[PDB]
Amino acid sequence: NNRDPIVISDSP
Amino acid sequence: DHINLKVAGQDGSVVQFKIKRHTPLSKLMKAYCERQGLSMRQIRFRFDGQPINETDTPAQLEMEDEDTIDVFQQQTG
Repeated sequence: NNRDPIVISDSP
Repeated sequence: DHINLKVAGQDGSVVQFKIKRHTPLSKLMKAYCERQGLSMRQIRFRFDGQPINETDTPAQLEMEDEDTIDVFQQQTG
């Protein structure tokens, strides 16, 4: 199995 | 803080989406879809049972930390 962490930032 | 949403496809893929509780899940879907290289209309996302909306958010669906998201393929025809 493969684990990847993705971070998304959204400006209000 | 950031929330960790585990997205799984149809294989042993365990991607951890570390986004904010107010970040639209639509972007989450697009992010994964873009990484795979497919159109957002070629696949379908589901949360436990109900499908995710294009305006849904982690805080809207009452998603907790370390939750799971299902990804399915759209029928050919």
